[PDB]
Amino acid sequence: MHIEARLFEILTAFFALAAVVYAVLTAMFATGGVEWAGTTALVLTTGLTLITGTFFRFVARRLDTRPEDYEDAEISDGAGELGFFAPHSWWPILISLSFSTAAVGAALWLPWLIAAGVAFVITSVCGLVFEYYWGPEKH
Amino acid sequence: ALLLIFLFWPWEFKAADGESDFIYSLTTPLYGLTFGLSILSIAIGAVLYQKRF
Amino acid sequence: ALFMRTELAMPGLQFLSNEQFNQLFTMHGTVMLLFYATPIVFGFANLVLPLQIGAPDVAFPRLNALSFWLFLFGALIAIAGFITPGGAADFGWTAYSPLTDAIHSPGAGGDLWIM
Amino acid sequence: WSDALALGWPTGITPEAKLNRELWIGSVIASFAVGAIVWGLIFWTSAFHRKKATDTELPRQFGYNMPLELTLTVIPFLIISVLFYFTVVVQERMMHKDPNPEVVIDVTAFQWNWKFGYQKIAFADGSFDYDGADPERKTYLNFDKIETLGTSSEIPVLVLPAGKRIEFVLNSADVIHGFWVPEFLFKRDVLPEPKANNSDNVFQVSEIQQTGAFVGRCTEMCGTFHAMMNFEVRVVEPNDFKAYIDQRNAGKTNAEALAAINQPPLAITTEPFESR
Amino acid sequence: RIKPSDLGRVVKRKGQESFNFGEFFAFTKVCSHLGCPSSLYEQQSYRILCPCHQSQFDALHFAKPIFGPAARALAQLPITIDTDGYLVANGDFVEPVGPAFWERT
Amino acid sequence: LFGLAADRHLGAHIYDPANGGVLLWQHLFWFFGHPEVYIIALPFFGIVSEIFPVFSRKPIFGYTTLIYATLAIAALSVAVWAHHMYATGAVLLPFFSFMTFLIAVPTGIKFFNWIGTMWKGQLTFETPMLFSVGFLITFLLGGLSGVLLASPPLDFHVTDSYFVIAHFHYVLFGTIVFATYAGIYFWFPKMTGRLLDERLGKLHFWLTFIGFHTTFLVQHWLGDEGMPRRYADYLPTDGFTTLNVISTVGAFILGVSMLPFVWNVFKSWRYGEPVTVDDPWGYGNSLEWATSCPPPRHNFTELPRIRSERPAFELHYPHMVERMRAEAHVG
Amino acid sequence: VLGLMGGLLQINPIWNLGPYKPSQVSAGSQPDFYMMWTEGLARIWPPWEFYFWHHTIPAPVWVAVIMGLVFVLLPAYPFLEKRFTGDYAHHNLLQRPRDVPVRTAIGAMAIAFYMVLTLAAMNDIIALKFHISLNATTWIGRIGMVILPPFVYFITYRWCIGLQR
Amino acid sequence: SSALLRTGKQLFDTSCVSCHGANLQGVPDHGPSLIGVGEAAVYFQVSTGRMPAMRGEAQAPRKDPIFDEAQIDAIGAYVQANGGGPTVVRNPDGSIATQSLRGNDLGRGGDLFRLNCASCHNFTGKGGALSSGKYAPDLAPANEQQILTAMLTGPQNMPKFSNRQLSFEAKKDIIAYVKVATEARQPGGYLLGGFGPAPEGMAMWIIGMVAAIGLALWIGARS
Ligand code: HEA
Ligand code: HEA
Ligand SMILES: CC(C)=CCC/C(C)=C/CC/C(C)=C\CC/C(C)=C/CC/C(C)=C/CC/C(C)=C/CC/C(C)=C/CC/C(C)=C/CC/C(C)=C/CC1=C(C)C(=O)c2ccccc2C1=O
Ligand code: HEC
Ligand code: HEC
Ligand code: FES
Ligand SMILES: [Cu+2]
Ligand SMILES: [Cu+2]
Repeated sequence: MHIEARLFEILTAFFALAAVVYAVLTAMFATGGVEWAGTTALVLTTGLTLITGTFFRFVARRLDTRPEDYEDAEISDGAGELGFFAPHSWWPILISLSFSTAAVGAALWLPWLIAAGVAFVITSVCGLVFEYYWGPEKH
Repeated sequence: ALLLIFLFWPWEFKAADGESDFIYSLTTPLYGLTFGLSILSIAIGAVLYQKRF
Repeated sequence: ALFMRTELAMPGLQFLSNEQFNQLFTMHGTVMLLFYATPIVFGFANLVLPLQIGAPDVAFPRLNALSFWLFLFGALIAIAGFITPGGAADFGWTAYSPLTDAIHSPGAGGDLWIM
Repeated sequence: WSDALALGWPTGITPEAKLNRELWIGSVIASFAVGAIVWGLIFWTSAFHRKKATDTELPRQFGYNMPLELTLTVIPFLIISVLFYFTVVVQERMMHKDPNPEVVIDVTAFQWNWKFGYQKIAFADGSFDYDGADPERKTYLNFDKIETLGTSSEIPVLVLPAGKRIEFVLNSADVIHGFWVPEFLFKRDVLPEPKANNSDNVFQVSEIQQTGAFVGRCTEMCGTFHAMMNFEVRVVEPNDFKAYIDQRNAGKTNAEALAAINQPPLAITTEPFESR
Repeated sequence: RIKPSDLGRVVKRKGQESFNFGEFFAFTKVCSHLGCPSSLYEQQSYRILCPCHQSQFDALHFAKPIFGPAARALAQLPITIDTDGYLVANGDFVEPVGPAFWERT
Repeated sequence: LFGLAADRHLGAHIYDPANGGVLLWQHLFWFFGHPEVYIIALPFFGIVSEIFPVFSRKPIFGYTTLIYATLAIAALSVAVWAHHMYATGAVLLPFFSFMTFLIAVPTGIKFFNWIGTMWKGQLTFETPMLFSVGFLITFLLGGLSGVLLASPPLDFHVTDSYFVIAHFHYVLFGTIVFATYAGIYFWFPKMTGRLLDERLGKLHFWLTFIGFHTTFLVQHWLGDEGMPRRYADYLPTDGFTTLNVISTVGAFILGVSMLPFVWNVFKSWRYGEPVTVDDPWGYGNSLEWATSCPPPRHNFTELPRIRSERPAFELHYPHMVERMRAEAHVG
Repeated sequence: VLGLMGGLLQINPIWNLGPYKPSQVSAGSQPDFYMMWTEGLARIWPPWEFYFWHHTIPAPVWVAVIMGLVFVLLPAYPFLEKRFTGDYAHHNLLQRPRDVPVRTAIGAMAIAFYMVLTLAAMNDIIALKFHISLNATTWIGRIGMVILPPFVYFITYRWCIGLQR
Repeated sequence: SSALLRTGKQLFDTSCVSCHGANLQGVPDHGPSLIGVGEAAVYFQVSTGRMPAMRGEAQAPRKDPIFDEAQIDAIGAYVQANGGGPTVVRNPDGSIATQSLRGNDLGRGGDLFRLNCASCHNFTGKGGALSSGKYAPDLAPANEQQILTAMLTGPQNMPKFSNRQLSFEAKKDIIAYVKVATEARQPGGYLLGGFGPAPEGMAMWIIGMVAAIGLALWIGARS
């Protein structure tokens, strides 16, 4: 993919420019020196876009043309078998209930509720991860 | 371990605020922890034997 | 918002209080900005993005339902401060710096708000 | 004619207020012109091109007009550059802070009322010099000798001369409050510890032309009784101010010190709140 | 002991107008629903709370119940002082104390 | 928020005014909070830009220009966060003032592209087009008031007053409410197979428009003269007691304006003229109007050949590609 | 399991309490969880008494008859169901709960009623730990006792038919 | 330097006059008079943090204190100079006292606690719920002088125990019982919060029954 990488490179360039400009303009002309709270956010949003753009760049350099990236193409090119898309599942609502229990146990300071919520989150996430890998029962 | 704990552990009531015992407060938890865990291990071994042999 | 307006007409405190008015504008701002707009964005997205790009489904189909249920239960948690005898959160929508401390604003509605 | 184009801005009682009002009027007229142009465009294209008339094949499939887009992306840059320059000029002017003031007030805002200080009086006339600082502070707050303190039953009235440099030093005891006098066309936040937070809590007023009484509000979120922190500002003549000060130096309340110079003792723009 | 400030919000049930000695009232402590001690006394709402099932009686209105399955008022005891300055009882309850039964309260 | 909860439940000395705790919270919160308003603003720009060509019978004016304007707004939205903290006297004013003045431009090019797409077409005003035009008007007024608000010496007076409330209510309402109603009236058939009523839609639109413009217009004047936000009471000796009455009348009109919409949705979901075709709004685009009106599970039974950004239009009108490619650059 | 949880968790610490005396009381006065429904029913039942000639019928009589009615309706259910459905045949194969929607809905309604009665017994603990008014919890129980069972019935019926589909 | 309550009436004027008045007169909207009260009331109300209070409702909760560095003494002396309320106990150094008020007798202290105090709080000093909002807090984090001044001044909706109906030995013994009951072990395992059978039933249903049903699912087949 060539255009996504270019988008992220544009964003990273602008963010780095803005971060450096803000840092050096608040080093002077400011009440107490460098501002130290917007500077950090700016360098690390630069780092975010940089990470994403670099990953996309490597994947693009390690890839041959794709029917999506390619113009000139027809629908007989993508004829094949896509991945695995999960049909019906009921684990998400249980995960959300467990996380909400832990959150309300953290709002009102109740340690037992926090412990129960964490245990339920571990259980529900385990159920979600193993859903399509449990084998038949051994009897 | 249950037998040894029951025989040789300080069990008498010692509570006060001068000599914080903390050894007496662990006397019943140890009884339970040894007894229940021993019999649970026996049960699990039996279930495994039935399931695999 | 209608409660707020009907109090703001006719100078004098006719039927509300100061605490109740503060809670009203706080919860109005919070609900209208975070429990109606940000999720309606993803509502329209889930409706018509895969159709527009010509795809059969979204990338991760169970993360979708997880997101919806998280939204719903977080909203219900934050709103359920009105059944507390002290009321909901009473600072602004923006929760300025020392007013949301433990000394000022000591109720149990701010905790539910945050979580 | 200008009371309408000001959209209800009160006329100033300070030179910088009048500069601010001039800038406001100019910018309002500019934005109104832009809005009128664009609304005319919309009403036109919806009133005449609406004619999906008796006959139709399909109108035309045109989508790119490069020179027009370049023109309409280059003009707004200039239109904003002009006003950016003007606003920089005016906001630089309104925050001058000349070194030597003539009256220095210490404004303290605590939970739902005010307290004013009278830190120093030094006329450029050589007519009146006074110092009210106090080591009563046995630590960022300022304590003084002549302190008009407001309570829930009396609106604190601040008295100032007319035609002198005034300086306000803003400090808060608990939380953030707001210091707004709608006639100064200016406001500033009253922070708890303004120096540890890198905010300058000092602003000056060049002169106050008109005399009278003016109301002030809080413009922050203080808590329950935020809407009940009003105060008043009485601007009197320099000699009347000197009489007020020297009669206050002899132990006397604000009400009697105000009555002794033939002025109403209580605030005339604001009344205490029954619904508190 | 009722604060002298209020002493004007008392209602004084029809048969017991003189059962109090100044600011002392001396109600019973056995809840009139099932007999738990109604000992939770809130000093500035003047409410007595039974902790077993949460009834509420109004100490300023002859201990009239104002919440819950409780339906009958608490019994009041007449008090006075003797020739030496000690608190004594000035008689007996006008009615049975405690839960109700088939015969009467 | 985790820092705040730690400070509330453990006494964590994170936001004390003794440290830089008062401005730290404001910096963090507003660095979050301005991207939030742009997050809830952009997709509705998309919605209206997607509704306009269907009812104008024209292509979208300046495709790549709109894409670049979107990217520019996105990039600029994170470096203006401190124009909400003018009155604290603790920020570098020229930087943020200039950069908000800068972010004012791409929205202008977007607006001009919309007006150009409506220019010299064949307009028909069904409910989505009507709501989109309302969006245009309201957002223009709100953005004008905002760019007026962006200068520091004026924000020195109108900040924390009802002028700000009127401003962000104009932008918020005009964007979310109007574009959302447009999207609902537009994509109701594609998700249901029925058609919403149109007389009820027009009644709904006019009620909403009148009530809104009568509840929020006088608040500019109401806040220019001193009346700050977040007051529960005021005195009769003060002015502004008639403007509050006008505003509350408008608020009640806005409140009553919601009955036609919910009645229309409640009736038209079960009854209501069915749709037995693709593309009930003829001259559609975007590949969603090329599948059955209630789409099947997995959304597609066949795809068309894709050559431009209007594939459904070229599918339903094959005698038009020569004219779409020939005269696509006159302007 | 019983040995483990009898060694590691504490139950009924009678020494923290005192000997029984008719003059003193505490705040948590609940019974074990199998009588909590009886206590909750006594808490949320309104004060309806009858006074006629020389006599008195107090409120807990209501608790008595409701308790007895429950204990009489439990053992007599199979005969009620066979009278109502009219099916008298021998059966040795069980039913899945999704194939009998009406009985499943009845059972879910009864379980919801029992849960409401049990939660109405820990009013003090709930109102103290979770910051809610006490009168609020009393009225919540008093109204839930009427509106929760039918809601649960409706949802359970629709859910069973959804599973069948 | 006891002739110095100029501090005192320096903090009151900037933190209290909006709700009690400039002369400690009880603004008829929010606050009480504060004239008959003494140093003990101010100490208990400020040291626990319930003072200077925001909006104010059914119960002002406990918060973090604002004042120390001997300014609780300043406000206390300033308020005592305008009335004759009770005063805080002091040790031979002038500071506020402690472990000498531990009623060497815990039997009498516990009987007095169960008769007078346990009705609202608990058997062992946990919380208890009152009517319409208000509750009775937990007795764990309060120190000795706070317990004494609490039962001496009678804070909001809590009865007032004078020194004539509850002598000083009685108070010391109650303090000792409270401080011992909040700091003793549980010699039977993990106590489930201090309350009765509700946490016990919950722990049964959510530990023992899930263990039993999980082992039943593991052992027996499903069909
Ligand atoms: C959903 C949206 C939303 C949007 C889109 C905006 C858009 C803008 N906002 Fe607004 N704003 C808010 C929501 C929004 N805002 C909220 C919620 C608050 C405060 C909330 C809080 O404090 O509690 C707020 C507050 C706020 C403030 C500070 C108020 C304060 O003092 O407290 C400022 C100015 O600094 C501001 C500025 C702008 C600017 C410059 C734009 C610009 O994006 C708009 C530019 C738009 C135009 C329409 C221009 C039209 C273009 C043409 C026609 C070309 C015209 C050219 C010239 C005139 C040059 N906003
Ligand atoms: C996306 C957002 C959004 C929307 C839609 C609105 C909608 C409205 N807002 Fe709000 N508003 C904000 C965001 C929004 N607001 C924000 C951010 C603030 C300031 C935040 C703060 O200060 O902290 C604010 C503050 C604010 C104030 C001032 C508060 C203060 O004093 O400072 C006012 C009133 O003057 C107001 C009014 C309205 C009105 C009249 C509407 C009308 O649009 C709404 C009309 C709506 C209806 C009436 C619903 C119809 C209801 C019925 C039919 C009742 C039926 C009931 C049942 C079935 C349950 N808003
Ligand atoms: C199913 C049956 C009840 C139908 C009977 C048919 C009916 C028509 C006969 C008439 C009955 C009358 C008319 C109404 C009945 C209502 C009530 C008054 C009956 C009294 C006794 C009654 C018969 C007992 C039945 C109650 C019922 C069967 C309980 C079973 C619950 C289910 C099946 C457990 C499954 C697994 C379980 C959920 C593991 C998770 C743990 C959860 C949290 C359990 C919930 C929970 C429970 C259940 C507590 O009891 C409890 C007590 C104290 C503190 C906390 C809890 C608690 O959290
Ligand atoms: C109006 C907000 C408010 C502020 C600010 C405030 N108080 Fe209070 N105060 C109250 C209220 C309301 C009560 C009634 C007690 C209650 O109901 O909890 C009270 C009660 C008291 C009491 C106990 C009265 C009694 O009869 O026992 C004292 C002592 C006291 N305040 C002192 C102070 C001190 C010291 C300060 C810190 C300078 C302060 N107040 C600030 C509202 C306030
Ligand atoms: C139900 C009536 C009631 C009685 C009886 C009662 N309390 Fe209180 N107690 C309360 C209430 C209500 C408060 C909260 C007062 C406040 O927050 O201002 C309280 C507060 C306290 C506090 C402060 C707790 C803290 O953490 O700050 C202590 C200590 C205390 N009481 C001790 C006692 C003692 C000892 C007794 C027995 C002599 C007793 N109480 C009897 C209701 C009561
Ligand atoms: S025993 Fe007092 S309420 Fe039932
Ligand atoms: Cu204020
Ligand atoms: Cu601001």
